[PDB]
Amino acid sequence: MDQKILSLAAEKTADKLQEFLQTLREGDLTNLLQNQAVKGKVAGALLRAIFKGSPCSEEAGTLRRRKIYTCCIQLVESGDLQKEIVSEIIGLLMLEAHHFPGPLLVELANEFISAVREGSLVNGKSLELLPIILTALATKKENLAYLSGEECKKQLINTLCSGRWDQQYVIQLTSMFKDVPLTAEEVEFVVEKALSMFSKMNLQEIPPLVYQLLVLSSKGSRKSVLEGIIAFFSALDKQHNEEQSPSGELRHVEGTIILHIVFAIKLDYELGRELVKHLKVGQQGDSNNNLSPFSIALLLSVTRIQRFQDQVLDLLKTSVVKSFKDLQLLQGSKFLQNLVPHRSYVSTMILEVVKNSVHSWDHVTQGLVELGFILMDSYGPKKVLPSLSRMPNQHACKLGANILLETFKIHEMIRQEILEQVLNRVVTRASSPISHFLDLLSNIVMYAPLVLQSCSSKVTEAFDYLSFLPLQTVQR
Amino acid sequence: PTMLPECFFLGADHVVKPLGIKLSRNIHLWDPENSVLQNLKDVLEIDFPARAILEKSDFTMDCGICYAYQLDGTIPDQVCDNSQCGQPFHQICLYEWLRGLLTSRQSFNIIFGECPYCSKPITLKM
Amino acid sequence: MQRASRLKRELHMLATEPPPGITCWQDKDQMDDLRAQILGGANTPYEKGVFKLEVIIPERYPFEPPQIRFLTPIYHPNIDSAGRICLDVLKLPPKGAWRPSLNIATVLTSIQLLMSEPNPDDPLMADISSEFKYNKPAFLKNARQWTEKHARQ
Ligand SMILES: [Zn+2]
Ligand SMILES: [Zn+2]
Repeated sequence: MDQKILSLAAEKTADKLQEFLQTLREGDLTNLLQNQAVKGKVAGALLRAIFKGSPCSEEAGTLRRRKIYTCCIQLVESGDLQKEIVSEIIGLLMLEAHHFPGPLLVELANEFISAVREGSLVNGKSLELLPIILTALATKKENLAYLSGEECKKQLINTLCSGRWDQQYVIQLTSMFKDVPLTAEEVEFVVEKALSMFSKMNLQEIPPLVYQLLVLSSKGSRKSVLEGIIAFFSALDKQHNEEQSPSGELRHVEGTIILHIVFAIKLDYELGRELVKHLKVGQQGDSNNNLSPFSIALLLSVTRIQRFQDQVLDLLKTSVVKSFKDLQLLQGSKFLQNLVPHRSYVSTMILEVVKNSVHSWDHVTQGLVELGFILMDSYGPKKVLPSLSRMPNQHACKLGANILLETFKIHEMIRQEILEQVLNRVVTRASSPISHFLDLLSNIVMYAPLVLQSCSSKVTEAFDYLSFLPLQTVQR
Repeated sequence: PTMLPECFFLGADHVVKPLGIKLSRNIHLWDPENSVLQNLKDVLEIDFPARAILEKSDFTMDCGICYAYQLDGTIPDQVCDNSQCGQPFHQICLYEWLRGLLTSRQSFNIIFGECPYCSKPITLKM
Repeated sequence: MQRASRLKRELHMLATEPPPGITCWQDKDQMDDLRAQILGGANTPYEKGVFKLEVIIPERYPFEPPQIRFLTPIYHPNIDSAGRICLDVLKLPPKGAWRPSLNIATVLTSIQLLMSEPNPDDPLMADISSEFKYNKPAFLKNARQWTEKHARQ
């Protein structure tokens, strides 16, 4: 049955192939089924023969093409073929998808819409063709009226977004919007649907989902992706703390999320700016409820980029300062203590972050070290070489101390450098108070000396300055 | 010799964890006048399995990757941070396995990845 | 090396306490490959047949998967004429599910399971798969014919 069509196609088009096409009208289904059963190259040859012998200038071939399109759509998912044949079919269809009018492609769009909504799509590979169809619709100036092809595209995509998706098939849904030419509200509704889909997901599924959400965020749609991820993980960690009132898994997630957000802002020097602008509590100075452990962890994994580093580390500092100012006013006043519910402070946030940092959070510690030392250097006692001036500064250095303490307790690759930094700031200055550093050091050594048999030589060489150092400090 | 020798543990991130925590808060109680074993029994606050099974294979102490003991003299030391697995592994076999794996992300000198038996987070420091 | 580590234990293990209806020895012709024999599972058309298989151990095997083939051919949806095994456990990560917690006995148990329960989702033989999907007795008939023709003495 095939070799006749091969011989008809061997020489010329639409003079004998059409004539034979008007002989065999039905049975293309079973024909293609035995075709894929025996050999798929024959199916490809038939498809080439069909699309050359069924041009769409004449409208009879358009319906043969629509029938065989639906045939391939159903079989490629349901009928488990070989892989190479499937790829070939998809490539051929994506090739010949351009030679159509508006409404035929609109009804193919509605086919796929109803199918992904309700049709248990066995493999979903057919969706690869869909964005080609949306492209052909956008570009085809054969105007419709229900109106332009791009506007019917807007309609169909608004339909799809407002509609329900599959749990399994959101990956591929957003993978399609990956390569489309979209506008602001297009990409907005795409990400909003994929966003609200988060509440019906296993957690091993979220990382590549957010990866693709962000590479699509690259178009214009940056702010809302991060704001939603933030609110999601905020409520998540609150719910997990209330459960405590899969912790290791939850940590493992948050880490790879932040890793992929790092690559993102690495590639986009603006993403971090909106991130910052979204987060900065000092709009005037009042505490926003935007920040969180995970939020902060993201910031500290970010600060190891060369541009935002100092910006972030200033922000966090001033925010902690405000935290403590409002807190000391609260505890100072009954009247306000009557009104406001206690809010998870920045300090305690950081401490819990450190607790979570134990697992695999290597990217965070490098900034935590700097952060603690920065607090201490910034607000260390310098005046004697008052609560409003001193409590913040003291609590600040105290917090830096707690950070470095609980850090040094558990992290085995930033020791020697916590250590030598303390020693460096201690030894040379020899003028400004370092009692804070020293008491810190005392606590450190006391808790866990045996580690310092490994961290040895810095102290042996630190003794070399002992002949030059001042006496009282040497005694301590 | 009775002075504190330099030491560390090999094993699990939940068994080795509180062992060092006791040691940190009892090393100050190290009385070098006693025997070392006697000092340990109170510093660590435990008794040893004093040859309690020594060299008798109950299949407990085995790599699970190479299924061997003393792989090139290398001991099953790396374990799972899991009550249910507690599957101990070598260094080299666990390294080479978590080498090809896609999820296996590499920090400075760390490889993270899933325990082969239980698919739980396991950390390897080279 | 770890190859031989796995191999020396799995040899004695599959010689003494193999899985049920499965046996395996060092292939007396090869001495690097292994000769396995899966006895025809009950409630199958493959009964009255001792299906021989060749088992290849790659050199990095606890890390690689094995490579099995049906030397005694089988009329199966998922096993082709040659005896290939389109099974995830013989495939690497996310494509497949191989890890050293599995081994020769586990994958042979999986193959024995497949011989009783063909996979309609991952077919090497799409036509035998459609036959097993719709026309059960024709598939079972052709499989029992295939068994008594080749697998029987
Ligand atoms: Zn080993
Ligand atoms: Zn485990």
